[PDB]
Amino acid sequence: ASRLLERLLPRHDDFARRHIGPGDKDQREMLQTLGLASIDELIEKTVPANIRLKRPLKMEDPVCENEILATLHAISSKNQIWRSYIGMGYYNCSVPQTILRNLLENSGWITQYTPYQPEVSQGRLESLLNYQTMVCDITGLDMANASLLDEGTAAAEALQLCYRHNKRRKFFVDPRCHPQTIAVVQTRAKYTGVLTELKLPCEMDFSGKDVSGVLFQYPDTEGKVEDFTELVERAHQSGSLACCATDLLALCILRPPGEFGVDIALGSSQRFGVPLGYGGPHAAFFAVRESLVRMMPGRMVGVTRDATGKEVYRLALQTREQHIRRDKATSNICTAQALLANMAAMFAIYHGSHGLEHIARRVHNATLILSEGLKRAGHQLQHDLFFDTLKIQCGCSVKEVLGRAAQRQINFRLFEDGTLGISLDETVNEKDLDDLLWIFGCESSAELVAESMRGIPGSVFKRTSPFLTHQVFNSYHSETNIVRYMKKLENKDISLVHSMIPLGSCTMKLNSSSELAPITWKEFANIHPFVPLDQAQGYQQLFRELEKDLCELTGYDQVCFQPNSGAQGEYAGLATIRAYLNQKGEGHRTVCLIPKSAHGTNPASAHMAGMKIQPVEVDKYGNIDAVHLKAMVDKHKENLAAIMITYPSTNGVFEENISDVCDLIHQHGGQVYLDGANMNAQVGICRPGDFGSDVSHLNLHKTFCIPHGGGGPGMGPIGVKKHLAPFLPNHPVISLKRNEDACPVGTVSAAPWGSSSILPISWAYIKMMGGKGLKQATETAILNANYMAKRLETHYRILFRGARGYVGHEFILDTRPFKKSANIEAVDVAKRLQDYGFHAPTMSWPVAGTLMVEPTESEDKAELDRFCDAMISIRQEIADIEEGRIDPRVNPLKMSPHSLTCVTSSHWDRPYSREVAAFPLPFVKPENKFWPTIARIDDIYGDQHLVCTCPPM
Amino acid sequence: RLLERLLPRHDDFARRHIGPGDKDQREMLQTLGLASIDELIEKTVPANIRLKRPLKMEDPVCENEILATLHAISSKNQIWRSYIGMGYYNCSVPQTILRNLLENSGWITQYTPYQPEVSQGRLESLLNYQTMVCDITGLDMANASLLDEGTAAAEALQLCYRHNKRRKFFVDPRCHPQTIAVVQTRAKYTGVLTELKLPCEMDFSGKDVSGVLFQYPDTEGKVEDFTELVERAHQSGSLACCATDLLALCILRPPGEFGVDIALGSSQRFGVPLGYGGPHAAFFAVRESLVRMMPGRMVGVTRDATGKEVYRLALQTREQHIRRDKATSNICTAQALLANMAAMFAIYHGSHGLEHIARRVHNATLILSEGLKRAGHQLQHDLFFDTLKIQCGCSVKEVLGRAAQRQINFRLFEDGTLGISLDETVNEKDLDDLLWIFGCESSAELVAESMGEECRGIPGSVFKRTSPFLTHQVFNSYHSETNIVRYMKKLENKDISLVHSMIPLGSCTMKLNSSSELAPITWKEFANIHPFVPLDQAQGYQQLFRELEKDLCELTGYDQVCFQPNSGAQGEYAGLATIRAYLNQKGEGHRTVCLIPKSAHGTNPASAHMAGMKIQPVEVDKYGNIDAVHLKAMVDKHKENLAAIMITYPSTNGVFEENISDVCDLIHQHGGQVYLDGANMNAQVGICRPGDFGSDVSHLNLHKTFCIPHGGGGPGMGPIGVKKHLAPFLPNHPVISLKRNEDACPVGTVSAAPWGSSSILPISWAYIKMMGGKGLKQATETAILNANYMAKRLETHYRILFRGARGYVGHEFILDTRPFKKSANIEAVDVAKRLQDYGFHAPTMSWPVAGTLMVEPTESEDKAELDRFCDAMISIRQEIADIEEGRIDPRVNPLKMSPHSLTCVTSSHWDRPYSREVAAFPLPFVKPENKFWPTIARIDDIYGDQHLVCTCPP
Ligand SMILES: *Cc1c(COP(=O)(O)O)cnc(C)c1O
Ligand SMILES: *Cc1c(COP(=O)(O)O)cnc(C)c1O
Repeated sequence: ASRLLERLLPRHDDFARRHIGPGDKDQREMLQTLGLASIDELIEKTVPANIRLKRPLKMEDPVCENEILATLHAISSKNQIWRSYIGMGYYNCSVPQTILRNLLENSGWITQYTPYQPEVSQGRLESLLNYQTMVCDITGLDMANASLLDEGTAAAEALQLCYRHNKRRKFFVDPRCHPQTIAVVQTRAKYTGVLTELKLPCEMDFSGKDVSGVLFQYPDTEGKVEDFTELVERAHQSGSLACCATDLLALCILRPPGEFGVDIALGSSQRFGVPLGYGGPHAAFFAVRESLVRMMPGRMVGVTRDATGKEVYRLALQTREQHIRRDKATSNICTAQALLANMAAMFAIYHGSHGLEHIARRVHNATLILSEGLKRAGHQLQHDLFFDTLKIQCGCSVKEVLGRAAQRQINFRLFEDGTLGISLDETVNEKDLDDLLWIFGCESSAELVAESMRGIPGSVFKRTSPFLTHQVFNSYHSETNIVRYMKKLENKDISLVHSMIPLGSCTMKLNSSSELAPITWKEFANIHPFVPLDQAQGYQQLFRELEKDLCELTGYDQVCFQPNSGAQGEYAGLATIRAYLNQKGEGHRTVCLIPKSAHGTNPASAHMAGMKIQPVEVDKYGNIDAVHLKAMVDKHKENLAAIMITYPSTNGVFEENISDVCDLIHQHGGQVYLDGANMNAQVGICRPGDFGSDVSHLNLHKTFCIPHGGGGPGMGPIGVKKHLAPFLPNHPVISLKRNEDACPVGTVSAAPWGSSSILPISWAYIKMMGGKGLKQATETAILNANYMAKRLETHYRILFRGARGYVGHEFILDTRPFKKSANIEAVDVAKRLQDYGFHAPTMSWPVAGTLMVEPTESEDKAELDRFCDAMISIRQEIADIEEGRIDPRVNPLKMSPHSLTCVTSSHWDRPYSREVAAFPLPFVKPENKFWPTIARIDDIYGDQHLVCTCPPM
Repeated sequence: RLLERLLPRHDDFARRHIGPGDKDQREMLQTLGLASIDELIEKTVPANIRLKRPLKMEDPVCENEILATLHAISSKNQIWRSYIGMGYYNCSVPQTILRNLLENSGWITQYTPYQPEVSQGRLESLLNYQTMVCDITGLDMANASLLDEGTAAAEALQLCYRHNKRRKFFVDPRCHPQTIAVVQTRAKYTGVLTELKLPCEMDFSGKDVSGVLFQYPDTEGKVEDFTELVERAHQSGSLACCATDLLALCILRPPGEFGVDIALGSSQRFGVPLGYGGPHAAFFAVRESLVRMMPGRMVGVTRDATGKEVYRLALQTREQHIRRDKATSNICTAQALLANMAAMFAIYHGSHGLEHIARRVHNATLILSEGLKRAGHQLQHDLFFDTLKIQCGCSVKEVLGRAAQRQINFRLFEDGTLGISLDETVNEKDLDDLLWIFGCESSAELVAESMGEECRGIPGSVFKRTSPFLTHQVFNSYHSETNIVRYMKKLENKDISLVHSMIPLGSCTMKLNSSSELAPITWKEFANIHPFVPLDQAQGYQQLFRELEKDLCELTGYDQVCFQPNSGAQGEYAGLATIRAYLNQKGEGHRTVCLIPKSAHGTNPASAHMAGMKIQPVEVDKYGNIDAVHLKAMVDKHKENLAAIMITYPSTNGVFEENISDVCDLIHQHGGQVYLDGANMNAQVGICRPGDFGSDVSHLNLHKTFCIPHGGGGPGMGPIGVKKHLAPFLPNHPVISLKRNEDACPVGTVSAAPWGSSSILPISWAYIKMMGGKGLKQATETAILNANYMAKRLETHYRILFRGARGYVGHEFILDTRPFKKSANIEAVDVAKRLQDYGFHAPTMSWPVAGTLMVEPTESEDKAELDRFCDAMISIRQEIADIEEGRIDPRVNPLKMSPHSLTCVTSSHWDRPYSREVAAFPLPFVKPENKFWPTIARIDDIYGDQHLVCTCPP
C-alpha cells in the first residue's frame, strides 16, 4: 500500500533502531530460547486480552532523528527572552560554562541514579556532601539534606517538621513570604489538618503555647532586610519553632539565620549557577538544628568507614525515608534534585567564599546605585535596607514607566497596590543600569549616580562570620582544576556509559543525546517562570503537544504538569480525589486501600494527603489477595475514598482481572489511583484509563527518558479522567484554570508547570518513536525481561509469574534460600556483582532478601547474556560454599567488592586468586574494568557516629 | 572611575586560564630568589627587543558576556540550503558522536599518540579509520588523515615524483577547481610540469609522465569508466591517482577494482559539519608496494612486552621528525579528531546504514533528474551519483530568482549551466522546493509514480558495486546508541589527557582549552555554512576574520594575516613560497638558498624542500645558540643566492638568543628574507613581537599558543603574518577571491578552502577577547615563571642543558638524561615510560637533543601540579641512583619494566625485586581514586615494522 516515493525514498532514519538495543537477530534468538514463534505470541501469553487496546495508538507520524531539533526549534523560537528583574524566588545568574559542559552535558554524571551502591558511587556522594557543607556554612545551621524539590515544598516540609516535633495544630505565616511559597504551605496544611494564619510579626501571639511554628522570609518578598531576633525569641519562649525562607547569595554578605536563633532555614539554590528553566529544575536547600535531625526529610549523606577502616561516604539515617518507614516516614519524597544540587556545589567550589562575596557585593551595589538614581528622579522607595530588591512607588504614572520598560524588553514585578518590584542579579551590568535609569526618567547615567554616592556593609546586619573554609572550596578555582575534580568524581561512579544498571522499578533506559540537547537552549533555559505569557508561547505549545500525546498513551482526558516528582504526583492525585469527594458532599470519605506490595511512596503520599490507610494483603502468588480485598472494601465501604494499585504489579506481574478490582472500588463510592511507574510494560499495548483507573502519575524520569541524574531531577505529571479535571492544581501567580467549574485542590509546586525546561526530553522521545516505535519499545522491554528469567530459572527461583508463566518488564530472583544453605545474603550477591562489572539490581523490595531485575528495551542480547552469565557464575560460587569446597567466612562473595587497593597489594591471604577476585569471567577485562573505589561499606557505623559535612582535609 | 569602584568587572577570564594565583606566584618567586615578575622578565627577555609601548587591544570581555558578544557576530551569517557540491556536502552529524566525542574534553585535549601505552584508545579509532578507507576505496593501506582534499591530491603528485622521478604530471580538468589550484601550486615550487588534459588527449607513450589525477565521480557529477585510462598509464610506467567520495563508493565499484594506485578525497560527509571549509579529515590510500612513500601518520598492529596484540604509529622514519628534508611530507599536526569522527560515523551506521544513505541520496537525485527533464531542462550526464549538470530550458535568471526565494544555493558554472549536488539531508519537501524552482508543475510523489521500480542509475549499470565492505566486527557491533556511547567511553578511558594531569610537552603548549572558547564551534551559524556560499551569506565570518586578524597583527607586529594555511607546517610552506614569489617578481628568482639551524623543528627543512629551496644547515654552538662563526660563513658562502633564514624565537631549547636583531640584519644585508617559526610565541605574547626585531613572516600555531584543542593529533590552524612588502604575494583561491588590490600577485593556493578550517577560529578569537592586553601578558609571564620554577627545583637532580645569558630559561627547558646511559644503562625512553606509573604523560622526547627530555608546563597549571611533576622526577632520580649504586638489579627494576599495566600489577605471578606498591603507587599523590592505568606493557617498536599490519586484525 505504500506510495512509490516512499519505496524509492524511505525515512532517513528510525530512532527506535537506536533506542531499542536488540535487533532482528537478537530478537529471533531470544524468542527461540523462550520456545515462541513471535513477539505477538509472547504478548498474547503475558498481557491479558480483555484490557488490551482495541485499536493502535493514534499518534503523529514519527519524526526522524535528523529532523527532531529543527522541529523543536520551530516551537522554542516562539518564546521571547527578555531581561526579567521580577525576582519572586528566581534570579538570573551566570552559569559557568565549564560546569554546564562537563557535568550537565556529561552522560557520566547524569545517567546513574540514587547512590544505592556506595562502593561504585563515591563521586556523587562526595559532591552532595559538598552541597550539604555549603548550605550549613552559609545558613549557619547544623545539618542539611541532599536537596528538596523547590522552595515552596521545602517551606511545607518545615511546617510538617514542626507538627511532627510538637504536635500543635496552629502555624503562623508572614504574608511577606513569596506568594507561591504561601500557596504551597497552605495546601500542605489544609490536607494535614493544621491551621495556618497569615500574620505580620506584630500580630503574632505565641502565648497560648498552641503554635507549632512560624515561617518568615529574610530578605522578604518586598526586598526588606529585617531583624527577627525578638520574633524568634518570642516563639521559643512559648515552645514554638522558627523557620526562615532565605537566599544563599544574600547570605554571603548578610548575617545568616543561624546567628539569630532560627531552627530551620530553607530556600532555593537556583541562583548558585543553575538556569531559570521556566520554573526548574532547581535544588532547594533545607537545614536544621542538630536536635531536629531525626525528623529531617529526604536524603542526607554521611561519613562512615569501609571494611578496611578507610573514611568513606554513604546515605545516612535511611530509616527516616519512605522506603523503610512508609506512612511513618518523614516525607513521601523519593526522587529529589540531586544533579542540580551538585551543580550548585560546583558553583560554590569554583567561586569560593571570596568569589561569592564579590558577586554578592556587586549585585547589592548595583541595586544601591539604582535606588539613588530613582530617588533623585522623584520616585519613592518603600524600604531603605535591602539586598537586591526594591519596592518602588512611581512619582509619575506607572503606565508610562512600563511603556518604557517594554520598549527595552525588561520585566518588573507588578504589585497589586500599583507599586513595582525590581530585583537585580549577577547578570546586571552598567548598560542594564543605564537602561533602568532611563526607564525611570532619571537624566543621570550609572557612572554619574555613583559619583554622588552604605546599605548592608554599613549596617548592623553585615555578615561577620566565615564560610566555605574547608579545602574543597579553596582548591579548584582554575578551569583546569575544576575540570579535573569533576572528572575524578565522575570516574568513581558506575553509570550507563559502562554497563546495564538493571534496577527494578527504575527503568534505566537510554537518555539520548538528541533528547538531551534542548534543555540547555537559551529559549528554554533562560525564561523567568512568571513572565507575561505572550513571552512563553513556545512553552505553551510544548505543553499542549506533550499533554495530548500523554493523554493518548494513558487513556486520560487531561494532564497537569505541576507535580515535580512521582511522589508529588501521588500526593497531588490523592488530594484531587479528596477535593472531588468534598465538592460532591462525600467529604467524610478518607480511607485509602493500599496493597502491601506498593512502593513506599504510596502510603507516605496518602498520609501526606490526610487519608487513613488500610493495607491490603498480597497472596502467595504475588497478587492482591482477593479474599482480603473484598473484606476490606466491605469494612470501609461507607468511608472509602480510594485504592492505590500498580499495573503491572511491583513484582513485574500482570494481575489477571484488574477491571474487576476497579469495578469493586467504584461500586462502593471510591476512586482508583493507579501508580504509573510501571508504564514501560504498557505503552502501546494497554492503557490504565481504559480499565477503570481515574488518575495516574507518570515518571518521565523512568518511562520517558528524563535522566536519572544521580537522584533527580524528575517529573511526575498526573493524568485524570474529566470528572477530576476541575479539581487539578492551580497557581497564584500564573493561572491554570481552563473551565467554568474550576475548584482547585490548591498548589503543590512552587512553579506552575514544575520543572518546565526538562519536558522537551519526553516530548522528543515520544515524537521520534511514534506509535509503532513506542509499542516496539514496550514489547522489547517485556521480551528482554522474560529472556533473562528463562535463562536464570534453573539456577534461581523466579519468585512470581503471571497466569501463563510469563513476567512483565521485570522479575524477582529469590536469593533467600541461600541464607540457610550457605550463609549468603542478598547484599553479598549485590556487592559481588560489582566485581563482574555490574551495579546491582533493586534490593529487598518488594520482597526482603531478594533481587528485582529490570533490563529495559535499550540493552541488547549480548549485554543481557553478560549479566545472566555473571549470575550463573555467582550461583556456582554459592554452590562451592554449599558443598564445602571453599571457606564459608572468607570467599569471594563475603569479601566483595574487591577494590584496586585489595587486588594490587603485596599481601594476599585469600583462598581464591586475584583473578577470581577481580576478573571472574573472560568478558571482565583490564580494558573495560571498572573498579569499586572502596571496600564493603559499613552501614551501622555511620548512623552511630553521625557526620554530615566534609571532614577535615 | 568611581563606577568601577562600586561596580567592578563581573569576572576576569585570566584568573581561570592561568593556574597559579597570588600565593603560588609569591612562593615560586621566593624559590627563585626574586622580588617580582618584572625582575624575572628583565633577567630573561633581552631589553632591546621588548615592546616599546604596551599592546593596544580592546578592553577585555568578561567570560559571562563572551558568547553573547560572539552571537552578535555569528548571527550575521545566513544558513541557506546549499546544493553547491564541489567537495563539501551537508550530512546529518549524529548528535551522540557530537556530544560524547567532539564536545568531550577526554577526547579533544590530548595530542599525537607519542606515548602508545597511555594512548591505545585513539590509536584503535584511527586504525578503524584506516580500515574503513581501505575497504571503501579497495586499496591496501591508508594513513591516519591528511589536511583536506586538494592537499591530499598534491601529496599524490609528490608521491608519484618520489616513485619514478618524472617531471610531467597529467590533471583531468574535471577535478574540482580548488583541487586543481592546490596541485598546480605544489607542482610549481617542486619543479614538476602539470598539464590539464582530458583522458583522450593524454599520451603516456613518451614514458615521461609521473602519473595522472582524475576524479570519480567528477566535478560535473559524471560516473566514468577509467579502466582503459589506468591501463594506458601503467603500460608506460605511470601511476594512476583517483580523487573520490566515500559515500558514492558505498554503491559504486571503487578505484581499487579498476587498478588505481592511489585513492584520496575528503571524509567530511561521513558525519562532520561543513564548517565553512573545515576542519575535515582527508583520506589517502595506496597499493602495498607504495607504502614506504606514504605521507603522514599511520597506525600499525604490533606486540607489547608480554606478546599481547596492541597499536602504535608505524613506519615512523617516513616522517618529518626523523627524516627532516628527506621525509615523505612536511605534515605534522593533521586532522586526527575528525578522522575519528568519520570512523565513528561508519561504525554507527555499518555498511547496511551507509548503503541506505547512499541509495537514498542517489534516488533523490534520480527523481530530481526525471522531473527536470519532463519540464524541458537538459542534463549533460545520464550516469551520476548525487550531482547534476543542468542546461536550463528557461531563463537562468528566473530559476535563480525562485531559488533565492527558498534560500537555496546552486553551483553556477562559467558556461551558464547549473550544478546541483544532493546530500543526506535531502527529503521530499526539499525535492518539491527544487521542482518548483525549475518550473516543473509536478511533485516528487508524482515523478516517482511515472518512474516505477525499474532499476536505473548506478544499480542498473555496469558500475554497481558488488564487493563487500566493513565486514570486521567493529563495524557490526555498535549500532544502538547505548553501545556507541559505551564504545566511545571505553576508548576515551584508555587515553591520558588534560582531564587527568599536566602533559608538559615541550614545543606543544598544552594549555587550557576553555569551555567558553569551545562552545561556538558547534553553533549552526558557524558549523553549517558551505565554504563557497555567496559572501552576503557569511558576513559574520567576515567580521570574525577582520577582528582576529587585527588582534594577531598587534600581537606579532605584522601588517596582514592570511588564514588559509591549515597547520603550522602549511604556514611554513606558504610563508616560504610567498618569499620566493616576492623574490621572483623583483628579479631575484635565482635566490633559493634557505639557512636552517640544526636545532629547527623537522617541519622547517621539510617545508623548505616542499617550497623548492636549497637547504643549508647552520650549526649550533656548545651553549645551544646558533653558532655565530658558522652562520657568518654560510651567509658569506651563499650571499648571491640567499633566499631566506628560518629562525625560532625563543629557541627550540627554550633559550632566548641574546642578539636576534643582529641575525635578522645580517640576512637582510645579503638580500634574504627572515622567516620566524612562531610555535614558541607563548614566551613572547605581550612582552616582545617578532615583527619589531626584523622578522618578515611567521606562522602561528593557534592549536598551541591560542587554545585550539590538540585533538589527539589535529585539527590545527597555522595562519601567517607578513610585513606589507610580502602582502601582495599571499595565497589566493580560485572560487572565493582573497585579493585586496589590483597589485595582487598571489603565490598560488595552499589549502582547499579560502580561510582553511574557518569554524575553529572562534576559539582563538575568544581567548584573545577575554584575556585582553593585560591578561595575554600575564599568561606569557606565568608560562615563563612556571618553567623557571621547575628548572630551579630540578637543577640539583638533573642537568638543565641550556640556559640564557643570565641563567634563565623561557617557557620550556631540557633535562639532560644522557649521563644515565653510562652510569646505569638507563635510556630517556625508560624515564618516559616510568613517568606513566607516576600518572604523567612524558614530556617531549629526544628533540631537539637526542636522549633528553624537554618540559613545557604552560601558564594553565598551578604550583601544586608543577610540584607533583618535579617530585615524580626527583623520585625517579633516586631510582636511578639505586641502579648506579648497586642497590637493585640493573636489568629488572621499575625503570626497565615500566610501564606497569593493570594486568601486570594484579596477577597471581609477581617475582620482581621490588613491590607492587613501588610499581603502581610510587608516591603518596598516586592513589587508587585517581590512578590512571597504562593499558599495555611497553611497546615493541621493531616488531610492528617487520610485520606490517595497518588495518583491524580479525
Ligand atoms: C520511582 C517510583 C515511584 C515514585 O517516583 P519518584 O519520582 O521517585 O518520587 C512510585 N512508585 C513506583 C513503583 C516507583 O518505581
Ligand atoms: C608544532 C610545531 C610546528 C609545526 O606546526 P604543525 O601545526 O604541527 O604543522 C613547527 N615548529 C615548531 C617549533 C612546533 O612546535
